[PDB]
Amino acid sequence: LSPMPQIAGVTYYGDIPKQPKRVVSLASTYTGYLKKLDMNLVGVTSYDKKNPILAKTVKKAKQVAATDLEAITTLKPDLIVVGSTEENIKQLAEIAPVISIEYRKRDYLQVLSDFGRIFNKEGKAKKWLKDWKTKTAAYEKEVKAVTGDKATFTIMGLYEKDVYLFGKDWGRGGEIIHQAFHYDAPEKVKTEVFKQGYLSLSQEVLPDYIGDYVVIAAEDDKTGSALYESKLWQSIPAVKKHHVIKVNANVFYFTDPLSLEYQLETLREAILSS
Ligand SMILES: O=C1CCC(=O)N(O)C/C=C/CCNC(=O)CCC(=O)N(O)CCCCCNC(=O)CCC(=O)N(O)CCCCCN1
Ligand SMILES: [Cl-]
Ligand SMILES: [Fe+3]
Repeated sequence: LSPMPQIAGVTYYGDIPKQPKRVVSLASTYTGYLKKLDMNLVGVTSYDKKNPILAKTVKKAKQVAATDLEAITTLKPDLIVVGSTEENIKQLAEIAPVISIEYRKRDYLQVLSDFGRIFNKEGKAKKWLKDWKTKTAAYEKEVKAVTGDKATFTIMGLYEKDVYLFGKDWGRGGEIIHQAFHYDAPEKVKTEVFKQGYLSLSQEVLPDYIGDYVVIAAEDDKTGSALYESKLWQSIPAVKKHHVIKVNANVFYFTDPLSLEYQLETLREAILSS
């Protein structure tokens, strides 16, 4: 049995195995963390399958939704990992031990060391975290030599017809930009976005929320066309200066180590080349 330590936002259902052999991940947030710790994933989510970086590592996993109870049963999990807003966690715990995680109670780094403790893989957690810290510290110096230490970044996302701003800890590059590289956001983003983590926003007020640089996640090229062509958008200084960094949401949605490795390199390159 896993020691099952008390962790903010972690709820255990049933007896978590010390060394799980057959894991179903129903929360894309965590899939890549489990992969980093070399857990055997036999089920993953549709978002995991559409993540081109993570998808390479879980080709053998079946795509399942939380509601696919018969499919999850057939996979014979000894562990299921879910997000706490899932509506059927009671049904899932009847199939196998479940770890339920409430988002953001622990930070993107702490989540790894937490799993390290649950699964007795502190060694792999520690190793990755040490190297992440070193690498991020070095890359921070490189990007800030180009942007200046006080350059502001805004994280944004396009989803269907809606526009969002994100904070330090809701994916879309925020973890890297705001935590790993310690970039400030514009005052209005700190004030209206950081607490909630995300904010749905009219395109008309975007100029007020963008300073030196903006990172934009979208699932494809076409989604933002109208925005980018618009007078208002092209009036934005950061836009006028080609300080816009367009990234692939299919990977940038994520906060896991595997996804972040790609995001780090991508953002380093985009900033250095600005
Ligand atoms: O967990 C993360 C980063 C934070 C995040 O987005 N989460 O959903 C974490 C769990 C949040 C608690 C549940 N809240 C909701 O499900 C409300 C909708 C939601 O997912 N949000 O992220 C809120 C703002 C975004 C709404 C637009 N939808 C998307 O961007 C789809 C990707 C989207 O937002 N997803 O959550 C699906 C893919 C996520 C890949 C892993 N990334
Ligand atoms: Cl990208
Ligand atoms: Fe989300």
